[PDB]
Amino acid sequence: YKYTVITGASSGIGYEAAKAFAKRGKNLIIIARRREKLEELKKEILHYNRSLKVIVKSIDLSITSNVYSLYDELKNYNIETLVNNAGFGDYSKVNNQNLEKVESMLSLNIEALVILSSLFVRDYEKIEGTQLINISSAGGYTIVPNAVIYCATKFFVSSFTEGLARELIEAKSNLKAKVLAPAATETEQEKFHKYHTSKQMAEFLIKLYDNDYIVGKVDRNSFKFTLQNPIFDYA
Amino acid sequence: YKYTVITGASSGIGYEAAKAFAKRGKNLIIIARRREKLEELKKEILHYNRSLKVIVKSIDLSITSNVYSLYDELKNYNIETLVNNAGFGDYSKVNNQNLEKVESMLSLNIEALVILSSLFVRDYEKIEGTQLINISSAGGYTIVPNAVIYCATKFFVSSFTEGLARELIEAKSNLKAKVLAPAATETEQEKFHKYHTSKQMAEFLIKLYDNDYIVGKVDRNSFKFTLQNPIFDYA
Ligand SMILES: NC(=O)c1ccc[n+]([C@@H]2O[C@H](COP(=O)([O-])OP(=O)(O)OC[C@H]3O[C@@H](n4cnc5c(N)ncnc54)[C@H](OP(=O)(O)O)[C@@H]3O)[C@@H](O)[C@H]2O)c1
Ligand SMILES: NC(=O)c1ccc[n+]([C@@H]2O[C@H](COP(=O)([O-])OP(=O)(O)OC[C@H]3O[C@@H](n4cnc5c(N)ncnc54)[C@H](OP(=O)(O)O)[C@@H]3O)[C@@H](O)[C@H]2O)c1
Repeated sequence: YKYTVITGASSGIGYEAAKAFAKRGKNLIIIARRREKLEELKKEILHYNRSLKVIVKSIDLSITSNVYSLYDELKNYNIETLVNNAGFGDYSKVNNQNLEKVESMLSLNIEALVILSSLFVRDYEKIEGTQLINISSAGGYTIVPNAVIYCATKFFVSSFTEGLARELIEAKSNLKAKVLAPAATETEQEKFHKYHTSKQMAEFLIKLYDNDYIVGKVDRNSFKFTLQNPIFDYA
Repeated sequence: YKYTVITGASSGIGYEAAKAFAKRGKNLIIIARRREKLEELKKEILHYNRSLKVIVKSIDLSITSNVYSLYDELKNYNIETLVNNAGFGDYSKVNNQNLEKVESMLSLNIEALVILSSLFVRDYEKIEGTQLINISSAGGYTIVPNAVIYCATKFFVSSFTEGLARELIEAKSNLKAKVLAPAATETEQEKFHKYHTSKQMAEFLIKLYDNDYIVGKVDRNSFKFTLQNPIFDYA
């Protein structure tokens, strides 16, 4: 059996992504801190399709050692798709920002994502049908006032993922890497401002998965979702 | 007594930057792991100008708690300029990259720089004459094959620093933030390929310090150094 691994599966995009992959008949490994929420999701998925396998892994990915330990626990499973979706944003002027929150953004949005991505590439680069999908942000391509550090973490995610995707293509690897860049969603007034629901964003994630473009990005102004080629300059 | 604080001062750009600021009459706080190298630099500086105050701080900035401990010690001094120059690079394909090296790159190139930058902004944003200079890379604006993770760390540094610089301007803060983006230097056959020496880069750093532009960048193709406005898209 093959598995789709989703971090940040207890709420938001990751929760709806788990449901979307389940509707496609995928076995799932769902990871987040809130164990009860993950168990709730598992029950919903199995009530929908009793034949699926769903593995719950409650773990804090902001601790480096937990990232490596999670990956080693996953070695007993054939991973078809890894979605690095867990992440955190904190909006503030830099001068009075809570630096412990900053540390969290760095550990989760950058470190956990790059380590899990790199371990997955190491082991699965040559395996047919594999996909790595990293969740960035439209703010990983445009700096947004009051989100300077958060945006910088997403510039990391976008540039890392584009670079890796192009490296894999140049190497003729079987594994593909792709980046999803949501704009405003319900997890961030609603009467006057455009946003996507988490369910809509999971649908866009499936579209990215199903197509052969590296970038799936929501324009921050028009809210149109577009599949497109890498955005950043490349040597 | 005011001080210019330079991380990564034991060799390379930071070493030459220390000498350049000493020639401008600045007292210095010089930081790196190799205490003996910092002590040698101090002796070279005082041979030139015996009246300068030069404080040696040997510390490993890849350890989070050390970054905060260092900043606490720096509270004993009036900091005029902070230069976040300590950094390193590792060139590899992702699939076989040393992840210990990756962790160190993340900790030093991103975490130490963002923490020290943010603490400095908190305390000095309203203090006339202060400057924060972060050392990125031309690879923080162009992704370079075989340097995917390194480039992503520098995309972080560039986007963080541009965002912060614009935030300070919008807030009418006295503190200025700027980013230096070197291309190839001697720290990275030779007779066919252009590069800047560390001394030349330190001269470009002084030019950035002296002028009214946020970005000082070496074009990867022409090796021309240009002072310019922020490069990344901004909302
Ligand atoms: N405009 C934007 O930039 C934008 C908008 C929407 C989404 N996004 C991105 O999309 C991703 C999903 O976000 P979302 O909107 O769905 O928000 P969300 O509802 O807050 O989901 C975040 C997920 O990550 C989990 N997680 C958080 N911290 C964790 C930790 N230390 N260890 C393990 N898991 C952790 C959270 O669950 P637990 O608390 O149970 O651990 C949750 O399942 C994120 O990368 C976010 O940055 C970006
Ligand atoms: N084209 C490019 O991308 C490019 C080219 C050149 C330079 N740069 C950037 O310029 C900066 C300076 O680099 P450089 O060329 O001058 O290289 P370098 O000669 O290797 O200098 C690096 C400095 O950082 C120090 N340092 C390294 N690790 C440290 C740690 N854990 N804790 C504290 N200090 C540490 C090193 O001294 P110790 O070993 O004594 O700690 C040294 O003083 C870096 O940010 C680098 O990324 C970029």
